[PDB]
Order: sequence, then structure tokens, then C-alpha cells
Amino acid sequence: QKFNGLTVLPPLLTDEMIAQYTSALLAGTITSG
Amino acid sequence: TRFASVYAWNRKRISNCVADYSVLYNSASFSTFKCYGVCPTKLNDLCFT
Amino acid sequence: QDSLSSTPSALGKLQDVVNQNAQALNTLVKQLSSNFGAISSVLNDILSR
Amino acid sequence: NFNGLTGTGVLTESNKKFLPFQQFGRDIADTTDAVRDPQTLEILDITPC
Ligand SMILES: *[C@@H]1O[C@H](CO)[C@@H](O)[C@H](O)[C@H]1NC(C)=O
Repeated sequence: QKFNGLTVLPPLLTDEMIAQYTSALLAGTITSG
Repeated sequence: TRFASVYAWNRKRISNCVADYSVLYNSASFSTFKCYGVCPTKLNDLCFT
Repeated sequence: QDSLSSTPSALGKLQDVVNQNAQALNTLVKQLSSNFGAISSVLNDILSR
Repeated sequence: NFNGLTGTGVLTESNKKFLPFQQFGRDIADTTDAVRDPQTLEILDITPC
């Protein structure tokens, strides 16, 4: 694909960043309902 | 010196050689010089099997 | 945890998105092999001949 | 320009095991991605710049 003008762009948020958001949501739910 | 008839036309195989088509294309001796699928001026830098 | 570990199709919905996008790109590239009525799919062949 | 085959890219030595009758390889886009050098018989990989 690459060599025919077709490319792929990276996400703005990384998998680590997404995991961090998820952790924050879980931490909130558990400690503060 | 001698050519073949049209009913029993002669096939000469040309191979294993370096061609030069500028001697033919730039010759005024030919009344007809019609190429199909290839341009006479580009024929001088192509290869064939 | 066990259900997901032992069920290959559990995440089919996410895999389907990946597969559909891959299918579209592969199709797009393969179309470069089509002549579309031209003598050759390769542009360089046309220009050189 | 390899035996009439024109293009642009980076040439490197290939590890592809060509058979004696094969001069080039092709990709799914119908582009050439490897050639045999007409004089050294070395197989070269072709990768766009
Ligand atoms: C000429 O080409 C042949 C392959 O077709 C190769 O084996 C030979 O070494 C070449 N000769 C020279 C002087 O490169």
C-alpha cells in the first residue's frame, strides 16, 4: 500500500493514554460512586 | 537478391544481436513504414525477446 | 476473563472493522493492475513504447 | 533502465531465490519489485525512493 501513495496516520491518543482514561473512570466509580 | 512469394512468405528469425533501427527509419528508400504498438523513434532503445 | 480467553469469536465486532478496512485498501491497490482498455496497466510501458 | 524496463528507486542485493528462467518479480500492483541484472545475473530488490 505504502508505495502507491497510500498511508496510515497514527491516532492522537495512544493506547497508554486510553488505558489511563479507563483507569481514572474505574477509580472514580469505585471510590466515589 | 531474392524474396519469397506471398503465398509462401518467408520467416527470418532475428536474435542474439544488437539492433539498429535508425538505419531503417531514417532511410528514404521506404515508401511505407507503419508501426503499431510502438513509435519508430523509441524503437531504438527497447529490447525484445 | 475465562469466557473471552476461550472464545475466538468474542471480539468479532472489532475484528470486522479491521477486516473491512483492510479489504478496501487491498482492493484499491489491486485496481492498479487493471488496463481499463489501455495496452498496459503500467504507465512506464506506455511512455517508453 | 534494465533491458528496456524504466523506473526510479533504490537498488539493493536481493535474497530472493530466482529460478534461471526468471528475470523479474512483480507485486500485487503489477509493479516490478525485483530484477536480474542482465550482465552479472545478480538479483536486485527495487524499492521506491
Ligand atoms: C556476460 O553475461 C553473462 C550472463 O549472461 C555472465 O555470466 C558473464 O560473466 C558476463 N560477462 C562479463 C564480462 O561480464
